[PDB]
Amino acid sequence: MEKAHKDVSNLLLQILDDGHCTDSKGRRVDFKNTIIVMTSNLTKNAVLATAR
Amino acid sequence: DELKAKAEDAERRYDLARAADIRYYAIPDLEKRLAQLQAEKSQADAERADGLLAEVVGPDQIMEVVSRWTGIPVSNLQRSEKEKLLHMEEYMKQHVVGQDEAIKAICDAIRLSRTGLQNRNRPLASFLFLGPTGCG
Amino acid sequence: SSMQFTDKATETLNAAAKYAAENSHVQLHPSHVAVVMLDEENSLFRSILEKAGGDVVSIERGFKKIMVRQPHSPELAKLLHYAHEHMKKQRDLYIAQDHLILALADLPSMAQVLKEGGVTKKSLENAVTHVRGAYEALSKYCIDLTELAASGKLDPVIGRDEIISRVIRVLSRRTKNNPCLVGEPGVGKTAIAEGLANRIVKGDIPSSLQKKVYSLDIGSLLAGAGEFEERLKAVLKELKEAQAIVFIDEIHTVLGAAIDAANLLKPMLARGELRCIGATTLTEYRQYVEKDPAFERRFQLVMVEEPSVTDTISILRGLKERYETHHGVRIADAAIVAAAQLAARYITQRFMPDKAIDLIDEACANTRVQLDSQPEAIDKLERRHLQLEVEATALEKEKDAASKQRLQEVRAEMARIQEELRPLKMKYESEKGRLDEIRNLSQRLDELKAKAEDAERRYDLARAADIRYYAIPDLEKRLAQLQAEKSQADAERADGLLAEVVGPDQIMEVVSRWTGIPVSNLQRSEKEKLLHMEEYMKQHVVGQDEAIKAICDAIRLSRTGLQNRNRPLASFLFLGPTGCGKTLCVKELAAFLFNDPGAIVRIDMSEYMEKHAVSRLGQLTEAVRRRPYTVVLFDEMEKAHKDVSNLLLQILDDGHCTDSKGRRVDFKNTIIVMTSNLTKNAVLATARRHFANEFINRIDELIVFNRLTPSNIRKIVDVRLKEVQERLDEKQITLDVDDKAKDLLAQQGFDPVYGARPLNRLIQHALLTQLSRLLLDGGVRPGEIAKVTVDQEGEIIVIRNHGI
Amino acid sequence: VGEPGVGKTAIAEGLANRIVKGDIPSSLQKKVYSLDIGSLLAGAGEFEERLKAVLKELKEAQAIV
Amino acid sequence: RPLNRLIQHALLTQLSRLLLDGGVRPGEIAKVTVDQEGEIIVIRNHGI
Ligand SMILES: Nc1ncnc2c1ncn2[C@@H]1O[C@H](COP(=O)(O)OP(=O)(O)O)[C@@H](O)[C@H]1O
Ligand SMILES: Nc1ncnc2c1ncn2[C@@H]1O[C@H](COP(=O)(O)OP(=O)(O)O)[C@@H](O)[C@H]1O
Ligand SMILES: Nc1ncnc2c1ncn2[C@@H]1O[C@H](COP(=O)(O)OP(=O)(O)O)[C@@H](O)[C@H]1O
Ligand SMILES: Nc1ncnc2c1ncn2[C@@H]1O[C@H](COP(=O)(O)OP(=O)(O)O)[C@@H](O)[C@H]1O
Repeated sequence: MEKAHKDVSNLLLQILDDGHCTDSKGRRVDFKNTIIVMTSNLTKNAVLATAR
Repeated sequence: DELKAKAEDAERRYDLARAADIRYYAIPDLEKRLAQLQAEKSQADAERADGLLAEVVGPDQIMEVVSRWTGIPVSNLQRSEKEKLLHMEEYMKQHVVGQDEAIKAICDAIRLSRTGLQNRNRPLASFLFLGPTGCG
Repeated sequence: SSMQFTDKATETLNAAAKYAAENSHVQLHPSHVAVVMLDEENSLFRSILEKAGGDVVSIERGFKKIMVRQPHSPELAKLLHYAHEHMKKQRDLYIAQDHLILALADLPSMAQVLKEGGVTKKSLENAVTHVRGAYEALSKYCIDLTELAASGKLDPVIGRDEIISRVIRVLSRRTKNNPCLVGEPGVGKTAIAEGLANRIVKGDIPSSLQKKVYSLDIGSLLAGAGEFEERLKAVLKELKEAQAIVFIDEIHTVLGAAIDAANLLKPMLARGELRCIGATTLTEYRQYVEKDPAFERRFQLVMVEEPSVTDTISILRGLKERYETHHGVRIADAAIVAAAQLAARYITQRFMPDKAIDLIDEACANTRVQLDSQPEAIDKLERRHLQLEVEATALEKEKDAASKQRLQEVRAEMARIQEELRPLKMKYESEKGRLDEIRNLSQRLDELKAKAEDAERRYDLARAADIRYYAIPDLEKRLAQLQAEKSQADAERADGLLAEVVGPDQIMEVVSRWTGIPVSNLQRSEKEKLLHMEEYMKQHVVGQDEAIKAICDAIRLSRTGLQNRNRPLASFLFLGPTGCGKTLCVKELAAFLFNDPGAIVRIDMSEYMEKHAVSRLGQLTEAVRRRPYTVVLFDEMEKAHKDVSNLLLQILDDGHCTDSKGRRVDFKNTIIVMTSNLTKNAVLATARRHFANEFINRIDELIVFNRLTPSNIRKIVDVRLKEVQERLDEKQITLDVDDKAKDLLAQQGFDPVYGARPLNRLIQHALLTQLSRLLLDGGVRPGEIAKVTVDQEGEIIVIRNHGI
Repeated sequence: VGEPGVGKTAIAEGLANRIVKGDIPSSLQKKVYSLDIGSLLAGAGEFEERLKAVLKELKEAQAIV
Repeated sequence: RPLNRLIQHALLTQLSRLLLDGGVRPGEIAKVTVDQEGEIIVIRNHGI
């Protein structure tokens, strides 16, 4: 989750706030039971400061 | 079940005297007899030390069909919810050995959003795996 | 049975009697029908006879000699009887001009002239086969608006006096005599032409205009096949010889295109032999009218502006009686004003008055179900009595020692419910036939008012004299008596007072359902919100005492009337370091003034920094049109170029932005907030140098944030821990924190070099972490007051009382 | 509005149970009818004559479909 | 430039507060004088 622009970054922000995304067909899938995990690569104090 | 289906037609066919005989006499009499036979049958299960079982449809019967279609045994589904989150940090350390400070932080965000300490508008947990790869 | 004749076939016998009246005649002979058909433009009686041969001149001269020998004719009665008997014989095709040929061939008096002229009887069979395969076409393919307007079957038009009067001036001109109601799908376009037809019968139109109004149906002309040319040319021919104005709904779909249909309307509108009234959308108006220079020469731009909140109230007063008849309810006067004010401040689906009528239709329909299907206040007592009555009867038939004791407890609770259910059940049975009678007595009076007005307008003072003077005055006493006895009986039940009269509380229920805003937030007026605004912001945002007062000083000056209507609500420019209260202050603004935290759009400058994305500020223009009361947040304003600030200059100066589709979005009631991370005197002068000298002067308040003081840290932990206890009130768990634990977390999380972000993370990784640990093993049980104090080694720990 | 599988046929079937019972307002009684498209195409303009007769019977009787 | 902001942050600020609670009724004459402290204040003409 680092090889993309800013289109998919702003779409995933509303999931962590409202809890559901706006579907193109017209649905509101509630993400209250779906965990969100990511994988990237950006002692341990200087590593997390790069991804910020 | 026959009197239950016939009682629905009484409220539609405009029958006040007919509905007063089913919704006030047929239902109570048919429910007391069914509940009486269930209590007398359960008393004979302990007087023989091997009574007729395999009749109470519950967690032991619903989980058996799912276990055959998927593959996960029934013993992995009959566990309590309040007991799985306590031993969750100890089960992940069996195969993954080396990240003693990372596995403990995983259960900190899951056990907090399931006890009312987190807003319901947010998902379960939000993680961000960083650092070099190959750790797990 | 009954026969059905078209308007063209009906006027055929009338036109034949007019020609015979000048030649001194007392009866109408069927031979006069063939004479009228031979004097029309592109008639069908001549082309059909040409295929079979014969001599039409010998037949035409033979029919003219029969009418001279004449002294309802007895021979005409046989023609009307044959049209009714042979109306169920052949196959398809109704009645028209070609079907009347076979009716004249069956008459013995007309068959002798045909046989002696040329075309015999056998030639008429093969002649009508090859040709096979308001007037005539104005009845099935068109709908006359003046007919439904004079018959009392049209909704009143109130509030369009400034638009209808302008269309009359356009039709009276020599050139550009084709009005086009250019507007939007929601401001009203078809109802505008409805009021013009009302002034035609009354006589309010000038003498220069005497035409009619015909609604051209687009879907009716496309019924079937190829064969579209025979249906379109028939409508234009009937409108030329009759001189009438046709109305075309959505002209962008029929004029400008699959099957070519706009080519038949260009020569008619150019020679002045046709007058059309357009009503399309401005979006498609610039692609079908302004594109062709020949269309602009005949069409005139007529703008349709959406009415304000003052005219919308008068619009609902006209359609108030229409809903009081169908719904059978009483609409109060206070619900009309509140409907026009709540239709543009919370929900927005169309425009005025379209977005205001649905609130009255939905509110009046909710009372229909809540009264005939037993109200909730009455059904609640019946459901509780049904569960106790079925249980008491089961214990009476069972003789047991434990059944007699349980029956006494059920009977004690059954007598209390039955004491209050009988006065409500017996009253509901009497009000069932009385409330349904009001709707039955109102729908009949509505139809009598329509038939009474139709007779007075069609010169018939013999039928309407028994309706307005007898059928109506004798029925208003019974309808008013049932409405007075019903309102008095509702007060005796002490419940369901707002279940039959649509009032202010009834309109707020529909708005609260179509969004999610609680009812308690709807009753709060706009005047009381500006008074208790400073006390609400201090409860969530502390430390910035000089910034909260500056926000209210820029909003109160725009609502009273001390500033011109050329700027939005309040333009802000937040500065200071990060983590000082730039994002939380924006979220708290919409939760009090807008009553919608989710209505805050976020347009980041990470993707709109390029010059190609400047025109999409458009995506931002279209987004704010759907939701008027929105919060536009400008994050990372320091990274924006000069093209962004130049586009927002016309918004704060003219009050609106130039839309790409020619629309106009109102930017008067829209807040303008920004976010930037640029002692306090040199910080403010830095932001004024990067931007232009004019953009910084237009901004009202220039709030400059500062770092958090150590004295305000103690207040942060007092209001942050309160939200944790509020989320645990559902489990009956009281969270109490002593003064010792409130001072340890305040001296460790103090980090002014970054903001208040590491502040709450230290509490969650210590206080909130160990609190959820005891909620799974058996430490803290739902129903015990928890205690959090400081231990002996200095660590936030939760005091437990139960083991594992 | 819904995907073919969420339950749309039972909505019209459950509404007919409340019509005969009396849960609907007596001032405006409706009747539920099922317009099957398979029986209308059993002949052959046959479809234009069979469908027009069904819609006429619903306007003079005040009922849904 | 500071003159346009001084008349709004002193004379127009206290004037808008009286128009929201009941200080200046529509139909009276507003009087703005200088008090003994030294600040442009808006004197109301209505009881609290
Ligand atoms: N404790 C372990 N024992 C054995 N294999 C492991 C262990 N931890 C990680 N691995 C292996 O290392 C690999 C890491 O793959 P990874 O880089 O995560 O793939 P991706 O980049 O597609 O997510 C896995 O395929 C896994 O098999
Ligand atoms: N003066 C008025 N009084 C009552 N209703 C009006 C008035 N003006 C417009 N309307 C309503 O606005 C609606 C406009 O409908 P129409 O022009 O067909 O499409 P659109 O809703 O897209 O404009 C009409 O249904 C009418 O009831
Ligand atoms: N006045 C305040 N008192 C206590 N906490 C605050 C205050 N203002 C902001 N916060 C905290 O700051 C967080 C939001 O920070 P944010 O405004 O996004 O920082 P930035 O302005 O750097 O973007 C919130 O979680 C809130 O708890
Ligand atoms: N009494 C009922 N209770 C619950 N679900 C029902 C009931 N009656 C019908 N359904 C559901 O409605 C669905 C109807 O399916 P079907 O008629 O095939 O297509 P559609 O879902 O489009 O109507 C069924 O899948 C069934 O599960």
